[PDB]
Amino acid sequence: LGFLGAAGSTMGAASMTLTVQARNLLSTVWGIKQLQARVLAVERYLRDQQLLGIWGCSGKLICCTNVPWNSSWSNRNLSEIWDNMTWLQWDKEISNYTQIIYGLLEESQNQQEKNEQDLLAL
Amino acid sequence: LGFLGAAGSTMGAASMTLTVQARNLLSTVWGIKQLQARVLAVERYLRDQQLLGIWGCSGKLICCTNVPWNSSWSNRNLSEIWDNMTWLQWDKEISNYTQIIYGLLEESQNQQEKNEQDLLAL
Amino acid sequence: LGFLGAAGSTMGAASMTLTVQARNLLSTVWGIKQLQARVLAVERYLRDQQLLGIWGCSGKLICCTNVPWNSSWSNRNLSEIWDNMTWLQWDKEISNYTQIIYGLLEESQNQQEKNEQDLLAL
Amino acid sequence: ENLWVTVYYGVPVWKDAETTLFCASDAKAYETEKHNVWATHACVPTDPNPQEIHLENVTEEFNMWKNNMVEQMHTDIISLWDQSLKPCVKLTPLCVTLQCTNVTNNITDDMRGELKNCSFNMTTELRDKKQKVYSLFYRLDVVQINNKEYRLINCNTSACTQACPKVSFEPIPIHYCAPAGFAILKCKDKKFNGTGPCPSVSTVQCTHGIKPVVSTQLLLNGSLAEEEVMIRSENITNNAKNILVQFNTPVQINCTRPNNNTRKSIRIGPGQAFYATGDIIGDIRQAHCNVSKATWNETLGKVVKQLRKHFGNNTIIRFANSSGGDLEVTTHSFNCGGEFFYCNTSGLFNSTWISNNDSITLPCRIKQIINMWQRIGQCMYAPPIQGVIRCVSNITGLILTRDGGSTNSTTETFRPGGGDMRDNWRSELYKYKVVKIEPLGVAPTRCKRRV
Amino acid sequence: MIRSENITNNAKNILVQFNTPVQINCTRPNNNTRKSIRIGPGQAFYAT
Amino acid sequence: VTLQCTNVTNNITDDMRGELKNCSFNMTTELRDKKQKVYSLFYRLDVV
Ligand SMILES: *[C@@H]1O[C@H](CO)[C@@H](O[C@@H]2O[C@H](CO)[C@@H](O[C@@H]3O[C@H](CO[C@H]4O[C@H](CO)[C@@H](O)[C@H](O)[C@@H]4O)[C@@H](O)[C@H](O[C@H]4O[C@H](CO)[C@@H](O)[C@H](O)[C@@H]4O)[C@@H]3O)[C@H](O)[C@H]2NC(C)=O)[C@H](O)[C@H]1NC(C)=O
Ligand SMILES: *[C@@H]1O[C@H](CO)[C@@H](O[C@@H]2O[C@H](CO)[C@@H](O[C@@H]3O[C@H](CO[C@H]4O[C@H](CO)[C@@H](O)[C@H](O)[C@@H]4O)[C@@H](O)[C@H](O[C@H]4O[C@H](CO)[C@@H](O)[C@H](O)[C@@H]4O)[C@@H]3O)[C@H](O)[C@H]2NC(C)=O)[C@H](O)[C@H]1NC(C)=O
Ligand SMILES: *[C@@H]1O[C@H](CO)[C@@H](O[C@@H]2O[C@H](CO)[C@@H](O[C@@H]3O[C@H](CO)[C@@H](O)[C@H](O)[C@@H]3O)[C@H](O)[C@H]2NC(C)=O)[C@H](O)[C@H]1NC(C)=O
Ligand SMILES: *[C@@H]1O[C@H](CO)[C@@H](O[C@@H]2O[C@H](CO)[C@@H](O[C@@H]3O[C@H](CO)[C@@H](O)[C@H](O)[C@@H]3O)[C@H](O)[C@H]2NC(C)=O)[C@H](O)[C@H]1NC(C)=O
Ligand SMILES: *[C@@H]1O[C@H](CO)[C@@H](O[C@@H]2O[C@H](CO)[C@@H](O[C@@H]3O[C@H](CO)[C@@H](O)[C@H](O)[C@@H]3O)[C@H](O)[C@H]2NC(C)=O)[C@H](O)[C@H]1NC(C)=O
Ligand SMILES: *[C@@H]1O[C@H](CO)[C@@H](O[C@@H]2O[C@H](CO)[C@@H](O[C@@H]3O[C@H](CO)[C@@H](O)[C@H](O)[C@@H]3O)[C@H](O)[C@H]2NC(C)=O)[C@H](O)[C@H]1NC(C)=O
Ligand SMILES: *[C@@H]1O[C@H](CO)[C@@H](O[C@@H]2O[C@H](CO)[C@@H](O[C@@H]3O[C@H](CO)[C@@H](O)[C@H](O)[C@@H]3O)[C@H](O)[C@H]2NC(C)=O)[C@H](O)[C@H]1NC(C)=O
Ligand SMILES: *[C@@H]1O[C@H](CO)[C@@H](O[C@@H]2O[C@H](CO)[C@@H](O)[C@H](O)[C@H]2NC(C)=O)[C@H](O)[C@H]1NC(C)=O
Ligand SMILES: *[C@@H]1O[C@H](CO)[C@@H](O[C@@H]2O[C@H](CO)[C@@H](O)[C@H](O)[C@H]2NC(C)=O)[C@H](O)[C@H]1NC(C)=O
Ligand SMILES: *[C@@H]1O[C@H](CO)[C@@H](O[C@@H]2O[C@H](CO)[C@@H](O)[C@H](O)[C@H]2NC(C)=O)[C@H](O)[C@H]1NC(C)=O
Ligand SMILES: *[C@@H]1O[C@H](CO)[C@@H](O[C@@H]2O[C@H](CO)[C@@H](O)[C@H](O)[C@H]2NC(C)=O)[C@H](O)[C@H]1NC(C)=O
Ligand SMILES: *[C@@H]1O[C@H](CO)[C@@H](O[C@@H]2O[C@H](CO)[C@@H](O)[C@H](O)[C@H]2NC(C)=O)[C@H](O)[C@H]1NC(C)=O
Ligand SMILES: *[C@@H]1O[C@H](CO)[C@@H](O)[C@H](O)[C@H]1NC(C)=O
Ligand SMILES: *[C@@H]1O[C@H](CO)[C@@H](O)[C@H](O)[C@H]1NC(C)=O
Ligand SMILES: *[C@@H]1O[C@H](CO)[C@@H](O)[C@H](O)[C@H]1NC(C)=O
Ligand SMILES: *[C@@H]1O[C@H](CO)[C@@H](O)[C@H](O)[C@H]1NC(C)=O
Ligand SMILES: *[C@@H]1O[C@H](CO)[C@@H](O)[C@H](O)[C@H]1NC(C)=O
Ligand SMILES: *[C@@H]1O[C@H](CO)[C@@H](O)[C@H](O)[C@H]1NC(C)=O
Ligand SMILES: *[C@@H]1O[C@H](CO)[C@@H](O)[C@H](O)[C@H]1NC(C)=O
Ligand SMILES: *[C@@H]1O[C@H](CO)[C@@H](O)[C@H](O)[C@H]1NC(C)=O
Ligand SMILES: *[C@@H]1O[C@H](CO)[C@@H](O)[C@H](O)[C@H]1NC(C)=O
Ligand SMILES: *[C@@H]1O[C@H](CO)[C@@H](O)[C@H](O)[C@H]1NC(C)=O
Ligand SMILES: *[C@@H]1O[C@H](CO)[C@@H](O)[C@H](O)[C@H]1NC(C)=O
Ligand SMILES: *[C@@H]1O[C@H](CO)[C@@H](O)[C@H](O)[C@H]1NC(C)=O
Ligand SMILES: *[C@@H]1O[C@H](CO)[C@@H](O)[C@H](O)[C@H]1NC(C)=O
Repeated sequence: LGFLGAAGSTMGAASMTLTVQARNLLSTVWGIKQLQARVLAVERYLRDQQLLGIWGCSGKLICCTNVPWNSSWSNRNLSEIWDNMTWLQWDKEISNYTQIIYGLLEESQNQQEKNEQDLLAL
Repeated sequence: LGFLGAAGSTMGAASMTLTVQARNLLSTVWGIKQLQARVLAVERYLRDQQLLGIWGCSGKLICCTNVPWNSSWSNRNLSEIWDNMTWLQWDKEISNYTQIIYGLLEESQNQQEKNEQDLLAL
Repeated sequence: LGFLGAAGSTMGAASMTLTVQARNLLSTVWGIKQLQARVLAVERYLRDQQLLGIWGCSGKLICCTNVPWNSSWSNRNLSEIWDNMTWLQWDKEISNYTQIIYGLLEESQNQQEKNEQDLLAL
Repeated sequence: ENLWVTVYYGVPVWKDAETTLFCASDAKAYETEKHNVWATHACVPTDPNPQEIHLENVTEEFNMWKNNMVEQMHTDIISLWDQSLKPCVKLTPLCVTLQCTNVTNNITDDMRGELKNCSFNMTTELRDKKQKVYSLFYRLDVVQINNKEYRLINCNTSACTQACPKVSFEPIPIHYCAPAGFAILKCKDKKFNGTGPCPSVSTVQCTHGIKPVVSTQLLLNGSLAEEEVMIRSENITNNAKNILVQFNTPVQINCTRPNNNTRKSIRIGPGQAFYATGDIIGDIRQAHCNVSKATWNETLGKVVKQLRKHFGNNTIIRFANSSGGDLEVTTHSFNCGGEFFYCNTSGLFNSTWISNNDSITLPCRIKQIINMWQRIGQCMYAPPIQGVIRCVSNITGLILTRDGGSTNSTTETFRPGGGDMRDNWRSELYKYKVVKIEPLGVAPTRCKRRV
Repeated sequence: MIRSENITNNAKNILVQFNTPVQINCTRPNNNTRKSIRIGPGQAFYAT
Repeated sequence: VTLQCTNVTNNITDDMRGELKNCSFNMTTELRDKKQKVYSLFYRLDVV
């Protein structure tokens, strides 16, 4: 396995290794083109970390969260969504389910943030 | 509330939400101007993380620390500094108190760093 | 002590303070030269964090790991490698031992990653 | 029984995005010390052994007509082309009235009105002094004005320089690589008609060498097919768009310049030098090209049957040769050692096909000033080349255009097109599609975050 | 309102903007034709 | 180029008497050896 060497494989096996998919993520007319691409590439990498940073995890890259999960979003059993369906198909199924899952994570984590500070005093 | 939608409000309510203030923080003559601004903007964002990274916290954005706190710096009761005073007024009051609070955090965290490694052996 | 103020000193004392070595790490013809250097400098800083991020630590900068350690690599007692030998000499001794120590850390951490998620369910 | 939601980072998923690429040069190219066009000085060196790997259990859609890679590449070539002519001589003061006549040195009648001998008043390195020099000019480079007076066609239009004398126009194969966070998906399916599912898809960091050949029709030094020659088209039924077809077997080409030419150095100004053709040494002949009859007919006979599938089994196919296009879309344009050839093509598309050794030689003409990437506002002058040129190359593809919608006639005629540079590179980047990787991922999982 | 830096000092200008917009008419009743003159190869100059 | 220039009077209003001038000059053509002259109208403030 290498760079995206299991993208089309079952998501169960794909989740086994993730660093391989994250290694090759950061690494005079033409000078402008080279500089422009480099800045754009690094900018995207920092954006993802900022999105993950505000949550209850920094670099664990497996971020268990206690937020609820609506049943209507998936309406399917756990068994079928971890053995055969590939990741590419899953993304298309949640195309409309964007900008709303993130909101739940942020509001819950921030709400629990104060609850994780008051207890320290007593 | 939106981008800096509670900057002038009481600091007690301002501390309730912080991600909103942190969202809009990262996102051929004119080409040079655009590139220069982008590099400068991203550079500042990394500087803050580096300052926070060396402490005992990475992205929790509420970093409880065990360092002492001199009474003369504030010389005021806790009640009055959490209900009415706004954040802008607080910053002006600690204008002289800069480059010295950070030093306390770094020295204490590093000192406790070794103390948090020796115990692992035994 | 200042910027690399103890590089040649004993590694035992050098490990006492590390933030000082990490502070000065990030901070129209000439415009191209200035921009090129800045992008290159920041790019290296992010690369190190990405290498450290995938492991079981984000910014602790003392990353204890449970991976094994082959005796043949060092073949020396612990006492002599913590009192007199400087860091510069140590690096030359592990010149060939590169790209293989990192592999052990990644594979072990990822393997323990799933083991640290299954137990949560039960 | 309850399940909550977690997130996954680094999950492999791709989308569509717009982005630019950069150079990748091989070690062999780096060996050359000449800073010519497409040089390695401004192009980063490549890395050997690309990590090309296969992908399984995945289906990807591909498009070659809407691909953005060709569009940006077209702008890239012209951008670098202008930079090559900047730092050397300017040819603004060449416009001078010419009292010019013919020339006859045992010249073949087949090239009667093509060469002219005459002189003009040109400024020397100084200013007060004046001197005159003579040179030979081609027929297409001189117009008629009004007992006899001639002038260049470059004078009543924009003015341009000459090809810089310290660079070479020989094509160099370069590799295109996307920046970090973007990959390239390559389609290796044997059957690939441009648009459709591509079950056999493989990713690669960088692509193989692509030669930016200069040609309007009958592109040279292209990527050869493997088997079952295919036809590339967007709508087929609509004749407005061209048809791109590449065949399997390579058919060689011979194109020589039997005329011997000498270069004369003329001092225009201080530090400015202009090269002009001198006297001809030896006999006077005409440039031509040869193609093997057996190879050419066999290729046509092998491709004609293939095209019948789209239209019909009982379809009569005839080939035409086009007509006047101001020497822009009516010739086979190619370059050999810095010399541009615009030559005849009627000797190839002249056959008809029913439902059920010797070589072909064609005369033609050569002109110096050209308009490649037409760019009304600029042009370029072709310097003379010493000795003779004998270039050998391959033909890998053809460009065909359908006729009008007359009626339902079995007699269907295909005619060569050309003139569009975007179509030239579409035959080399039809297997590629840039992607945008999104590490973020969401999926339900039975886990709880302790407090 | 009236915009000024020191008022008392006359060296600096005074910026004043009023509320109601007052329209302006400015026409060119003379009819002019352009003539294309060839200066050089690719260079054109327009003259009245 | 030097201008041997004079006034112009085509039922011109006295309020714009000395404002328009008609004249020509020697200007280079698209070629170099050949020469030709053209005429145009210039404003008062553009001529010294
Ligand atoms: C690309 O190549 C094609 C090849 O077909 C060119 O088309 C030919 O061009 C030539 C040159 O102009 C044409 O030749 C002329 O055709 C006329 C008739 O010639 C034919 O018929 C006569 C009998 O009537 C035969 O004797 C002869 O062999 C041909 O079969 C005449 O107008 C011309 O006669 C010339 O020669 C005599 C001397 O013999 C002179 O007295 C005449 O004044 C005159 O100069 C001449 O033969 C030819 O017809 C074209 N077609 C074909 C099918 O060959 C394209 O022009 C070329 N395109 C470009 C852009 O280069
Ligand atoms: C399509 O692909 C074909 C096949 O590869 C290409 O044809 C080859 O073209 C190259 C490039 O022109 C040929 O390689 C070399 O070309 C040079 C010819 O021009 C030289 O001449 C002047 C003379 O002063 C030099 O100043 C100028 O810089 C050029 O260098 C020569 O360099 C070479 O010949 C000399 O060196 C070789 C060794 O390299 C000796 O063997 C020769 O005797 C001689 O001393 C050489 O020819 C190559 O030969 C062509 N044919 C091949 C490879 O079969 C097409 O160019 C390419 N493009 C198109 C549009 O079809
Ligand atoms: C490459 O080949 C594929 C497979 O033959 C072509 O797809 C087919 O395209 C034709 C012509 O447009 C489609 O015909 C019509 O399509 C729709 C329904 O999709 C409808 O009008 C008719 O019922 C009829 O089928 C055909 O559906 C379509 N087939 C598939 C499986 O997509 C494709 O167009 C070819 N591409 C090129 C560039 O030639
Ligand atoms: C490929 O080319 C064909 C042929 O041009 C395209 O089909 C054509 O589509 C046009 C536009 O809709 C049709 O024009 C109209 O058709 C009818 C019959 O005349 C009527 O509405 C109007 O008078 C007008 O002419 C045209 O008929 C139709 N021709 C056909 C089907 O033979 C087709 O859309 C093109 N496909 C692509 C993918 O571009
Ligand atoms: C362009 O002209 C060249 C030069 O004549 C042609 O290629 C040459 O073809 C001859 C004849 O086949 C080759 O020599 C002989 O070939 C065979 C090999 O089995 C055999 O008769 C002899 O042993 C001898 O080698 C010659 O090597 C070859 N030269 C080159 C440079 O390829 C060519 O076919 C003509 N047409 C094109 C390129 O379209
Ligand atoms: C706005 O403009 C006023 C008027 O110029 C400025 O006050 C003026 O300040 C100058 C510089 O200090 C005074 O000059 C000196 O004043 C006295 C009386 O003559 C004496 O020390 C010297 O002989 C010299 O003249 C000037 O008198 C004074 N004028 C007044 C007060 O009427 C004022 O500073 C300006 N404000 C700002 C914000 O720029
Ligand atoms: C500049 O000249 C124009 C054109 O005369 C002046 O504006 C024009 O004013 C007339 C007279 O008011 C407008 O027509 C009439 O206006 C009133 C509307 O209540 C009424 O008498 C009639 O029903 C008729 O519409 C005309 O529309 C208007 N034109 C424009 C383009 O605004 C203008 O006042 C002059 N002065 C400036 C602009 O300072
Ligand atoms: C140069 O050769 C030409 C071609 O033989 C002579 O006359 C040409 O005749 C054709 C007939 O169609 C005319 O259209 C051309 O304009 C002529 N060419 C010219 C004027 O250059 C011509 O007389 C010969 N010129 C000289 C000076 O001998
Ligand atoms: C082009 O014409 C020029 C003259 O206009 C020819 O130059 C002559 O060359 C001969 C032979 O060497 C000399 O005797 C003459 O003195 C030259 N004349 C001048 C004016 O210098 C030239 O040879 C012609 N070129 C061709 C290819 O015919
Ligand atoms: C292209 O074909 C032409 C036409 O056959 C060749 O020209 C002949 O070349 C031979 C070489 O020995 C001469 O003897 C003949 O007189 C030429 N004329 C004819 C009509 O055959 C030409 O050499 C070929 N070019 C190449 C590069 O192979
Ligand atoms: C050839 O194409 C023509 C034009 O489309 C067809 O002509 C039509 O024929 C049908 C037959 O039912 C008539 O109803 C239409 O009025 C005709 N339309 C015209 C002339 O515009 C013709 O049918 C086609 N031939 C075949 C064999 O398909
Ligand atoms: C052009 O008109 C002017 C104005 O009537 C004539 O004389 C001008 O008189 C004023 C008086 O102050 C002088 O200052 C100007 O220099 C004069 N203008 C010139 C010389 O252009 C003038 O005579 C008229 N010119 C012609 C050629 O008729
Ligand atoms: C879950 O989705 C359903 C259907 O849209 C909606 O009615 C319900 O309010 C959602 N539940 C929560 C807790 O958001
Ligand atoms: C998203 O929802 C829209 C309607 O809001 C629908 O048209 C579209 O098909 C949906 N997308 C997917 C991928 O299901
Ligand atoms: C606290 O501040 C006072 C007043 O400046 C100073 O004397 C004292 O040493 C400080 N205490 C500590 C622990 O730094
Ligand atoms: C900071 O201290 C200086 C004297 O060292 C004093 O002048 C200044 O007003 C102080 N700033 C604030 C904001 O109190
Ligand atoms: C340790 O190194 C030795 C010597 O190279 C090698 O034989 C052995 O397999 C290594 N052990 C492990 C666990 O990798
Ligand atoms: C690394 O190993 C090579 C042989 O593989 C040897 O030549 C070289 O000296 C070694 N380097 C060090 C620093 O020991
Ligand atoms: C043919 O013309 C050429 C032109 O260069 C000349 O050198 C040669 O001597 C001529 N041949 C004859 C036989 O006149
Ligand atoms: C210019 O060239 C002509 C011939 O075209 C010649 O007669 C004349 O002497 C040359 N010199 C000048 C100054 O025109
Ligand atoms: C062209 O002329 C030059 C003159 O030096 C000669 O060396 C060369 O062989 C000639 N070329 C041909 C193809 O006859
Ligand atoms: C090409 O070959 C076919 C048979 O395959 C024959 O009918 C045809 O006449 C040939 N064409 C030429 C131009 O020789
Ligand atoms: C043509 O194709 C052949 C295929 O073997 C290749 O070897 C050759 O380099 C290509 N070019 C020429 C000029 O033959
Ligand atoms: C100016 O002259 C042109 C000449 O074509 C004429 O069409 C136009 O109406 C004239 N303009 C005025 C305002 O009289
Ligand atoms: C230049 O213009 C003048 C008038 O200003 C005219 O008499 C003359 O003939 C023109 N030509 C030259 C060469 O001066």
